[PDB]
Amino acid sequence: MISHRELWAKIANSINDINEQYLKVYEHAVSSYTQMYQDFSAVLSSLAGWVNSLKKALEELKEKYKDKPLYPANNTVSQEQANKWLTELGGTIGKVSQKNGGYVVSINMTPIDNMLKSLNAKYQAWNAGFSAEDETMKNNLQTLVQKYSNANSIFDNLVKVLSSTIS
Amino acid sequence: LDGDQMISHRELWAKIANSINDINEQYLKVYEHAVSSYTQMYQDFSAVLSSLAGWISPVKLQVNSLKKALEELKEKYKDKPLYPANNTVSQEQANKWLTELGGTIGKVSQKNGGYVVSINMTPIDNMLKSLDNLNAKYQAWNAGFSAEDETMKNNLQTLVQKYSNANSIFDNLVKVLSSTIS
Repeated sequence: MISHRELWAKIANSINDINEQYLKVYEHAVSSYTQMYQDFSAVLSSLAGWVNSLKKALEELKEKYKDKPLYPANNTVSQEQANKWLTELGGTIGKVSQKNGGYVVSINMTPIDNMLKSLNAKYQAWNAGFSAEDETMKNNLQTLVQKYSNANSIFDNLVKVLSSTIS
Repeated sequence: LDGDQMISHRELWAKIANSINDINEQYLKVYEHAVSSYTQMYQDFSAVLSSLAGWISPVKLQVNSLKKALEELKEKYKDKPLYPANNTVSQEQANKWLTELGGTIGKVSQKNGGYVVSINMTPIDNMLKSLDNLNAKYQAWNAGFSAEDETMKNNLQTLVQKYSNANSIFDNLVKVLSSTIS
């Protein structure tokens, strides 16, 4: 026989682990990215009443969150570890990059770098490509949010089904 | 009580096994159906969306083959509920599921004295209305016609989601029982 108490302790450890490794991770990714965009969203509001003052804030924000990783946070990680997550997030969301010897998942700056690389037929085309890279972020943010709101629901339901398993 | 009791590995599987059956029977056999139904109902509405593209010409349309086609879907899904697949259930339970589905998807309707979550047809009813209350008046009708169609495509994808999650839950349950032997 087993114990009946070692069991509850068993589920308790898993709950705490599922949260620290999975739940809390997603939250960071969302918060970080959500933060970055919540700032770029400013460069979009400022450039309204406005290629230097813009191209500046672009390289300035590109500096802020340039050292703000989605994973980890305060703590560093592995190579084959920053990849499985890179894929879990969506790949197009972050780009793994070595750090002080370790390896972390850094927010992909493909959009920003591309907008700066370009900083009627010259505007109607630029405001089309630049704004096309804006939605890419607006999207990557939503997908990440939905895929986070999923882990939450999944988690909650499994926890209930597990604690309800006894008794 | 007094205070911990003890089970045994085989007894352990029995527990996990029941949870899985209960969950499956009680949960995802419930979702798998609701999706199968709504998905079917929509595909049938998507079969008309193509036909409609043939009743538009200059721009006049055959509002007869239309509505008399919409009312043909209603009749087909008037006795097809999202839950329960068979028999009826308490009004308190039928409502509990109305929420789990999204609320805007189905409508709990009394049947035989009991209850059952019947797929909401109010959008189809919104089309039949506007379809009988008759490039400026057409832009409007179609505008509100493609709006209701967007209210169905949404209800599905969002229902298809909660289902995918129901699967994961089950999938995770299985891993536990499997990762318990060994």
